[PDB]
Amino acid sequence: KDAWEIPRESLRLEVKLGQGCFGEVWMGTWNGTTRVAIKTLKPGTMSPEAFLQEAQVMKKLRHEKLVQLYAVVSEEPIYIVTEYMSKGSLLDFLKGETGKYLRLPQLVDMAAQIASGMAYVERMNYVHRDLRAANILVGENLVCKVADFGLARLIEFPIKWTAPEAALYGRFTIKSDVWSFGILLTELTTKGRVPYPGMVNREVLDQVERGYRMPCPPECPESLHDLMCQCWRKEPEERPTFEYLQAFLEDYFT
Ligand SMILES: CP(C)(=O)c1ccc(Nc2nc(C3CCCC3)nc3c2ncn3CCc2cccc(O)c2)cc1
Repeated sequence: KDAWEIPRESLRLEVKLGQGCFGEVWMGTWNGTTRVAIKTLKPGTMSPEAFLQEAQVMKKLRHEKLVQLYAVVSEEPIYIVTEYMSKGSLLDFLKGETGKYLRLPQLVDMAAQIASGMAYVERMNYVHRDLRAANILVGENLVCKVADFGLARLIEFPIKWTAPEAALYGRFTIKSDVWSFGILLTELTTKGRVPYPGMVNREVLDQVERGYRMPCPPECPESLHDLMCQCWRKEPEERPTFEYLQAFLEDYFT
């Protein structure tokens, strides 16, 4: 146990925002005053030690562009308490009505933020491994935080987002995340459309290995598509660093 623990009695779960195979996500209050989001462990899906691995990472990962860990209740049902993001996953937001009026600059701005969070994880020597629009949370003011560190591992699957070397040989490095990001970029620029349309798992992989890359989205500026191509380079070392991506994305409209 440790200093991140809080009494279960201090939390009032209220609305169920969504749910994953490994638990669920509820909106609630902490000590009556703080409105939070709690991720619970359904007694079946997996071992409590594992559900907690995610929180541990968050105990060490603290950045304004990463969802913030508030507290934990490691007594099963395990609760993981974090800040609350008013708009939910970026994916839904995009596929939603408010997302349809979003313009290039707003989109790039959001990309810039995600990149900022990732620039942190990068210099912190961790690898997220599950980077896609579904794992980004939109708070108030089109602010985006990065969630889901269930696969976050310090450098000692959703195939359509996973870099080939990682999907194939297990080489997960921050570079395979850069790959995932370029894919995320297509989601932003396509208003949440699915990567590699009409393609199945094995097919996607075979295509990418044969050098196939997604074409520049319509409505999407080549320069941005070029950026996506740097992310998708076959050579992990030829892929950009998040620090760069970030600087670049911020400077975009200039
Ligand atoms: C539908 P709507 C607009 O009323 C809505 C409004 C606000 C939100 N808000 C949120 N939705 C979802 C997820 C739960 C299901 C989808 C996103 N997750 C959220 C939300 N706020 C903070 N987290 C982080 C939860 C968390 C805890 C521990 C570890 C983690 O990795 C992540 C969600 C939906």
